[PDB]
Amino acid sequence: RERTVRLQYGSRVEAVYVLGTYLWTDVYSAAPAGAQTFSLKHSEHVWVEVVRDGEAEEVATNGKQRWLLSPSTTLRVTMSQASTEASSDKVTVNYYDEEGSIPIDQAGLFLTAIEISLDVNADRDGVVEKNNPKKASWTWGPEGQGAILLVNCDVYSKEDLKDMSQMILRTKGPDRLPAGYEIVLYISMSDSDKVGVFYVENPFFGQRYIHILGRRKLYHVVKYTGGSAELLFFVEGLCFPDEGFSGLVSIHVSLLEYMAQDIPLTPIFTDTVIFRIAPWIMTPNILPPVSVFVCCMKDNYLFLKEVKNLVEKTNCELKVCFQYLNRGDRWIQDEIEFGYIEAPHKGFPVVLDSPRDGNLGPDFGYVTRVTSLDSFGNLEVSPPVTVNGKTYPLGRILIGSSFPLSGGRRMTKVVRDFLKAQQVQAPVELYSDWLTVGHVDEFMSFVPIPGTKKFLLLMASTSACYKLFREKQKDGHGEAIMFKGLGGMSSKRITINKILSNESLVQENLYFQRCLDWNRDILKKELGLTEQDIIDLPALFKMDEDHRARAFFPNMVNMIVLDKDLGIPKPFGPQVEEECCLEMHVRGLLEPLGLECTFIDDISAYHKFLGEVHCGTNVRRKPFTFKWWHMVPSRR
Amino acid sequence: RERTVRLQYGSRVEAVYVLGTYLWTDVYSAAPAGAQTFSLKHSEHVWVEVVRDGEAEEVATNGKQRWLLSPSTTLRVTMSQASTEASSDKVTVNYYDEEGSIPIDQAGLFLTAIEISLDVNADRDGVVEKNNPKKASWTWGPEGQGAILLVNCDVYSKEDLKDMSQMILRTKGPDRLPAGYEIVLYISMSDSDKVGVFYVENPFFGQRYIHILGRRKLYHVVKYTGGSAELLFFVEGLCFPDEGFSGLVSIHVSLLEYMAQDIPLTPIFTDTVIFRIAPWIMTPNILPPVSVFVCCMKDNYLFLKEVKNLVEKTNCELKVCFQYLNRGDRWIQDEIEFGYIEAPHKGFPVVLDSPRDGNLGPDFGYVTRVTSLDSFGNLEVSPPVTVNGKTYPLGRILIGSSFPLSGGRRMTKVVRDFLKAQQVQAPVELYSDWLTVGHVDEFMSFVPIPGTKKFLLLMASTSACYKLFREKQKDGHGEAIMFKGLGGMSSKRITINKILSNESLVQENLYFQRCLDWNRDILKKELGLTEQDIIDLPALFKMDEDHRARAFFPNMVNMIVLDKDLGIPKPFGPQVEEECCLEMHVRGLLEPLGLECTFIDDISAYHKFLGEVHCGTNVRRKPFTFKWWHMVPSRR
Ligand SMILES: [Ca+2]
Ligand SMILES: [Ca+2]
Ligand SMILES: [Ca+2]
Ligand SMILES: [Ca+2]
Repeated sequence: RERTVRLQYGSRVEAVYVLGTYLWTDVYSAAPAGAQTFSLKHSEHVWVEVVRDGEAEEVATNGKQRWLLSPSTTLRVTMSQASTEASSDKVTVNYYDEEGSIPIDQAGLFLTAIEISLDVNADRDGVVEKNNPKKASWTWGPEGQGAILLVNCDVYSKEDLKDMSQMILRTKGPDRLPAGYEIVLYISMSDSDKVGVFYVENPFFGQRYIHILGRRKLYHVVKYTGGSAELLFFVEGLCFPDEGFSGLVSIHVSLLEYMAQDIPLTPIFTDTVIFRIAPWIMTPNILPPVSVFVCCMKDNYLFLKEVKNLVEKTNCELKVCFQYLNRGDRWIQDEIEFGYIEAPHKGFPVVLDSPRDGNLGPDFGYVTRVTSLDSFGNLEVSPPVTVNGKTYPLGRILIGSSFPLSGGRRMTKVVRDFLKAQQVQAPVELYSDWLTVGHVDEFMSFVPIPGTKKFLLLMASTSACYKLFREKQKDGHGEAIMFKGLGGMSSKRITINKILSNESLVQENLYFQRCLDWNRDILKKELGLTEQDIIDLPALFKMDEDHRARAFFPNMVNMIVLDKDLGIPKPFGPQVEEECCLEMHVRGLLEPLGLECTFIDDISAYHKFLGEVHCGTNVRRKPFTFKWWHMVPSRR
Repeated sequence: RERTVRLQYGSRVEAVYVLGTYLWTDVYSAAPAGAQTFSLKHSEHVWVEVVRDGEAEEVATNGKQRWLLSPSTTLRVTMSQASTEASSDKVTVNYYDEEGSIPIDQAGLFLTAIEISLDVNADRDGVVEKNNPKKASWTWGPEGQGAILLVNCDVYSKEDLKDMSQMILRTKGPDRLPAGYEIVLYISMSDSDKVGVFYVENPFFGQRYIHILGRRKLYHVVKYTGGSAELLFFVEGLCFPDEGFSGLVSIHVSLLEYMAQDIPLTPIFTDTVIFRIAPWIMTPNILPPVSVFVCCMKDNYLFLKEVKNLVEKTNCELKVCFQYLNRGDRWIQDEIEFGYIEAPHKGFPVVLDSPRDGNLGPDFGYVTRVTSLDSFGNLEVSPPVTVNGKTYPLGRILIGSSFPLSGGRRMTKVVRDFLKAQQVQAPVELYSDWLTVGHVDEFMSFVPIPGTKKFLLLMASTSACYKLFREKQKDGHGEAIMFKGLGGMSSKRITINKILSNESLVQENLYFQRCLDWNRDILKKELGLTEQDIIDLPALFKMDEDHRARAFFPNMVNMIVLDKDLGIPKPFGPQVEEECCLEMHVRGLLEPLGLECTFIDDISAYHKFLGEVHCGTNVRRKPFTFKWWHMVPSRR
């Protein structure tokens, strides 16, 4: 970077030189009128070139060489090392008229060289490298660079800042800046609600870290210490990317020169680092489970025993939560979503919370904020996929919606915008609005195929249920009763025959199968799936006044997936030879693939099933091995 | 694109098939309970494959082949041509039990194949190609594709739509859609203020074009005509890219299926085209001049004669405007900016207008909308440059501002955001706030170097002026008077001596030279310029109470550039040997390069110069040869 510094007519100019730049110096303006030629001397650590009309020649420390004074003949001044107290760094120019060889005047330039660099870990190894050339930009991908910031999801201490990103101002120079200079760190007003920066202002009084840049604070004067010095700063993001915010923020340091009272200080030198705030990322069912969170009323005993029995088959831990006055029966599933953030140095799980009425341990970050489509039961994410050559290494988020011209329900714009702005999960809208409750988790899920890197999409299917019931009826099982053991269902005496003879229910369910198939098609298209990747599980629905579906028997597709082990809601289907024909059919689909099924009874405690489930579960999983910053998202 | 269509248990399914998709067909659900195997027949133009566990085999129109009924054995159905009235396109499946070879039941699929494609010119040759595979995306660069929309900068006629982009819905099929289908064109609520679409609703009553999509209209049912048909639509952009709007809009067509009253129609098929609205682009001084616009009071005769004499040296035309009650003296320069838009089919010049108090021919588009930094005298644009390997083929926009921590003036956020959002001119902020008026055009300009592809940056320089005056004084010209012929200046008797002896003015101008040099450095950095690319023109300023500069004599850098011919404000400098020493110095810098200087007197009519200019000029230029859509802007 070339910088303009002029000799001043009949006077000495003193200037700070910042390493990494060089000066072009006009010597012609300072020349007395009538002067013909000039000569120059310079000190040991200043390099001087005479540049005439583009041709540059190096000049010795003390020569007698003379050049013609011309506007197009200038100096180029370079220094390779910072000044110390033993430096006298200078360039002196003498001027001659046509008569004598004795100088008629002279103009000097006295320099103080310092190194100033604002450093960040832009190469993403967790360590702050010296002056990364790319630190002022942010690029995606394996070869991409630029520094990463975590949102802080919780006078300050040193230990409390462990989760933040380091930024170090490295300097080198003599004992003091020359008179009239100061060093200032600053951010834009716009970024002031995106970021915060801490540092110890008075280190001789302690380690106390104070907040010097952020809301209401746009600049901070930093104190210069001579010799080689580093000032350590810690930087936090205040918010995730969103509709109006790309995720990118900038921090600047400038050397400012005092001009005079009432006049602004001049930015002699400025160094800039850029940060991207790490996006919130969701974990699909194929990722290794860590903890299983469940919520149920205190007395649903079968549910708790059977869930505990399931988790004990695995290496997961169980966390049991009970119901709250301000939260729904399903709140652990509907009001909470487990996701994570990651920076090169650190990452942690981060929970999104949307309490029904408003307001899990210290290891978590917590992000807290309308129709039923706003619930997190309506939010899923696929395993990693490749679609038409385009890879989605973190998978794609799935959100239930209604047809564009339908005038039906849709997730709120704020949440939709938030998910889109994370960019790395490239969300897809499905059609959930044919369901009374309206959640994609009522009709679909994903399971890994054990012993491989592959996965299956599981889809609810009414056609599968009707085919099975018609077979069993043909086999002479038409009188087989459902809901055995639910006393509140008994007076209904629902059998396979009674179900198959109900004409309006048949038509309702043909319609719901169209709804499911429309989703099947979008899923195959947007996830790059074929029919080989999909298994259909029998389901059945009843229609409400709005022509929307609610489960006739518990939806088995919404299941706890812990690797090979699947907790599947107990369907209470018709009993053939003292086994539920629905459980037996599902085992026959899944077990040959190495998946182990355990049916979990969440409804017996209520004596009947009206289409609503009173328990919920959510699984916290390990993050992807693939680093998000290695992705190359499409330009938005 | 694969689409799910199921045979229905004991009944015929009728469906529309859209060319470019194919169907996967479950035959197993429709099978009676107890059925073992199936066989199939199909018509001539339907292709059928039996796909079992992934293995697909083609099946003849009438064979006797049987396959085992399995959930994993399905059909794949394909058609290569649209149905006509002579078509009977069908697939019939028969079912057998274990006993007989006579079918126990059958389920059919009756198809009507149509072609539906929403076509745009996505390959950017001005003609609408059939179904461009990339029409649903928009990519920059030489190899980039996707369609371009012009902002409309002005019942409808056919001729009035000449400036819009064409979009054609191409269909092929039999005389009518089967019962319960309709075709609908639609846009999102969000895009509804970005776009508008016209078309003739009732062609049998005339050619009258009506507005069917846009503000308040999100969808339009289009009438289906049989045979090969095209419906022609015209599309206009309503606004330029801006802070919240990328410039991209989408238009959809869907085939919708009627389900039943009270239930939404199902989107059977959807085709999407994307448009980018063309950005507003500025023209730098190197582009060929077309018209020169000037404004002055009616009686400034010297100004008009000399400007006319200048333009007559060129092939440009002169347009003379006079002053208005609602506009400043300089309004043609300050309140108006000439730029252009371009699409493959058409482009036109587009003027930005910001009248001082609020509110050029039919060939122009007109875009109409605070401190002096908001004026267009504060807006410039560089010739094409390459900086550190990064090319800016349309140059870069330059905007004057104040230092970040200064608390000084800045152009309004709205205008700044607008310029940034055009993206193709990648704007740069300079420092203009040291000037009372605060316009970059007071201190800098660009000129081509005749006979080459190169250009120069011209910078005002106070150091150049002082050097020249000190020489002339040394030569014995110290008593040479300025402002000769301005009667209102006479009593001041300003000479070279009086100027050079004024100590505070010397210090003020050293300070202003620092301000100019700070700009020089940013310009060199952001435009990739060296000292070889820059010429310094003498200037001089006086300081006001705010420590800001106003011209002491007319700023020569703000000049009319028509190729080799430069209209330069007459400086009224000191007379040496009956020539202005400022005019002679400037000729000596410029003329050797082939630039022809004509000095234009805009101040004599006022009898004195206080730092304000009462005339203005603006030049309309030919657009760049380089097409904007060929650029590859940095991802924002
Ligand atoms: Ca590093
Ligand atoms: Ca969820
Ligand atoms: Ca074309
Ligand atoms: Ca302008």
